[PDB]
Amino acid sequence: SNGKYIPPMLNTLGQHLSVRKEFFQNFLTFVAKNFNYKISPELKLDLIEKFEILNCCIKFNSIIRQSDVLNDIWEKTLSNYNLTQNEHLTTKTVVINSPDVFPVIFKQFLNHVVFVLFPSQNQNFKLNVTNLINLCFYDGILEEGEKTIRYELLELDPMEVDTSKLPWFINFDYLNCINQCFFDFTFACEEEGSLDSYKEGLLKIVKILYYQFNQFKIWINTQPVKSVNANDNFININNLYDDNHLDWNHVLCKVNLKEQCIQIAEFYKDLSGLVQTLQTLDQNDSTTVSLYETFFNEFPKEFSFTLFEYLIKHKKLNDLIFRFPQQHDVLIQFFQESAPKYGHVAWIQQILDGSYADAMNTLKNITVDDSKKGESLSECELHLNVAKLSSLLVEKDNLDINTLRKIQYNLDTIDAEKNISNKLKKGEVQICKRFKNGSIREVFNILVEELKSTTVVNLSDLVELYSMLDDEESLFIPLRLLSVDGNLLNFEVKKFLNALVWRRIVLLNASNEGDKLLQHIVKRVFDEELPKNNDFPLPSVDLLCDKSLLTPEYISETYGRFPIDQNAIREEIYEEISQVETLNSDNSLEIKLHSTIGSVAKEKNYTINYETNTVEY
Amino acid sequence: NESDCLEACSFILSSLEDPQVRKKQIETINFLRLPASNILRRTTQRVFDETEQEYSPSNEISISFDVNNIDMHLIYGVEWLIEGKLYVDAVHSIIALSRRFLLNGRVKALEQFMERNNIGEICKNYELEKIADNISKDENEDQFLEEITQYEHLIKGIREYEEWQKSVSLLSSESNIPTLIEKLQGFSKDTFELIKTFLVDLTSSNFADSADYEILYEIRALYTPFLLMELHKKLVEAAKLLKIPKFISEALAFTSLVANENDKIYLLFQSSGKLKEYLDLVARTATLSN
Repeated sequence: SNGKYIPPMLNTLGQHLSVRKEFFQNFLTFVAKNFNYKISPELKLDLIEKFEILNCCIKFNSIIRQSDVLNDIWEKTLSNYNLTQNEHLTTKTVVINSPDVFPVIFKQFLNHVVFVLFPSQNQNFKLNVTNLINLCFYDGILEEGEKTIRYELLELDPMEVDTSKLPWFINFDYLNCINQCFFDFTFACEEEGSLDSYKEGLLKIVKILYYQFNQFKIWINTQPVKSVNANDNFININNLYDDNHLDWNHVLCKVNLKEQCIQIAEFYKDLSGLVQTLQTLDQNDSTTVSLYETFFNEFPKEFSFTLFEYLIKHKKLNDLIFRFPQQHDVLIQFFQESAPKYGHVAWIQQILDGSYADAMNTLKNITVDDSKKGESLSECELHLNVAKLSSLLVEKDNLDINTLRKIQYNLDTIDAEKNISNKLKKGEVQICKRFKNGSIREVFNILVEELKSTTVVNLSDLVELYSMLDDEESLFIPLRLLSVDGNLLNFEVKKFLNALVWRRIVLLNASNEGDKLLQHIVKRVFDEELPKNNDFPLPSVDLLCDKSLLTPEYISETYGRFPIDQNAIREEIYEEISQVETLNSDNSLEIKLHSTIGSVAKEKNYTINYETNTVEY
Repeated sequence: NESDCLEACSFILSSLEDPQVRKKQIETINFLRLPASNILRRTTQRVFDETEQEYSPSNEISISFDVNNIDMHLIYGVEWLIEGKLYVDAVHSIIALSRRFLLNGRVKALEQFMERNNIGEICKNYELEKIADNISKDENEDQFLEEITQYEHLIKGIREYEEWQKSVSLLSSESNIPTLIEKLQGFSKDTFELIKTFLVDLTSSNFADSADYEILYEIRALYTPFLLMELHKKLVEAAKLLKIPKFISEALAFTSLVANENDKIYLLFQSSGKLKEYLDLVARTATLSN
């Protein structure tokens, strides 16, 4: 509000603001009228942004400003609720200022409301949350942009040629923040216990997601084949899919929020939410049940398969069997026709027709229970029982982390030797396709005689060696060694070894057009809660390649005492360093990485360390 | 044409859904309880045919405890008859179900079957029906109640212990762990006695069929001993949760004690071999790893 003839804000805050808004609007009307398709969808889009912001900030403010009594009440109620979360922030007239951003203004607001929403019972407050969400996030972008601006006159959507994916303002951070929000907001509507009111909130998120994915494919046009040679956002919020969708629809069924099921399913493309609503019935009303029977013949795979997902997964097996006689034949077809989202529900039906699944316990009872050991070892049972009891000092799953390591270091060596040994005996040899070559393959064959024997060798040697070998157990041997026993070494030495397990993975990854491999292994680490146990660095993209943790210790541990050709190793290391950088700086490839890392980190209430690496002492 | 009716009817009844619609249509398609039997039987048959492929393969006494969804469909075949007021056919038909359950070793299928329907009523009503039909029969009067049913006391035992454990953990959330052990010790002991108490015999009767005492012995000879063996490993299992000094000799002594068997299994070994087979299997284990 600077200028020769632009006042530093006349009058009512809303009145000057409207003046300003006229100016921004006018500029747009002029880009639409004359210059619409001759101007890139970058700069113009920034004029749209002005409206989005303004709309959201003022609405919130104005509700409270109705009467003088309500405003005075508001200040007390809001201040009091802040105290329960140990924070403070009262609003009026310190809101409205309308900083130029697109979703970010919404993001800030939303967090703040949800924070002091769990203590809140205020209704002015409840009301205020809905208005902020809708105006900025749904309405700003789609209903004050795409519908009423692009699709009439001005045009150039974010699926027409932008920076290299989307406009300048939209970056990786925004996409990742959306992914988080989906699940945190689903939790929140159970919490207030008025799930129903927050359908609308939910609707906006699912809508925004669907639209976005379309933007990605249409920007390059066609079908996935350039997103399958380089993963991006088009699968980054179909991670939380399966489990959560089906759960949330089921929670909604019986509490007769039948509409709420339908939206979630519709945008992510599954007939299951619609079909499950209809089916919610015991079997009541002959007419309706008959109608469902008609639909079996008319759609023998599509309707049929979707319907089974409800009944098998939620075990409403009575409906499945008698009620539907003609669906037994189709139930076999379902097992013979699976992969998209029908394998996951089909196994359960199969093991439950057999009525046993106790096979897993028998095999477990030999190896976990100290009752059947060796073939001429005695005293095993006694040691093993005493050992389990000591690591029981800490409550529940988490064991005393210091006691664990002393046993673990030598065990993981014996188990590593033994795994390849069973393999060698069969006359089978384990190597990767681009690690087939050179000095390591030769060294490996000398070592084959050695691995039969059992002797304690260093974790640094083992880490390096194992990661280049095939097979799941083999690849686990580097992750195992470090999580537990890596914290017997220095912090800097722990991280550098870690980068090295990661680096080999990148090599393999980079060599194939498989881009999902790195994502899965990063995800896996938080599910086994390795950073909570014994300290293990958390997955970062500034953890893959380390080179600022120059220790001579690291040199003498890895390459100074493990026998592999120096020339070769050095060459591999140069190559490793290049490949990590490419994924870390190529736009698509950062989107897949950033997105995936940040959501899992938030849900688990993790913090990336570069010291201690303690997420649970 | 008996076949043609049976099918058209069975399909009509199934294709009319809602439990009340089923109830009345089945109830009022009966008279004389001798050829009304036949109409319902094909409805019985489709109910079984669907779940037939999903039904458990045990047709002999073995491991198979607890009702699943597959069982319940089979129980529903009998429910069709009860709704029809077909007590003539039903008295026979109850005994036949109970025998299949006994023979395939499903004490739990029978037990649950026994809650929803009871034999004893069925035999008394039978007699009254043949006063209006006047078909000859021998005195079939029954007063049967459960007494097969010592398994409910097993499950009762576990649950109190389990309740301590939730509550015990709650108490454990920073308090004093030794006091919690005293209580846990109290619970295991009292539960262990409790399972051994309670006897259901009551009025003495059978299923309205004799020579079924043999069948009941075999079913017991399986599940019963299996559970006993499991429990005999259970002491060891529990003795590995909280750190405690000594108290190892008792276990040692029990182990030693489990050497004075008393039925003659070695005599059985002498009779036909496998004791031998057990050496062959040991030798193959030793040549792989010693």
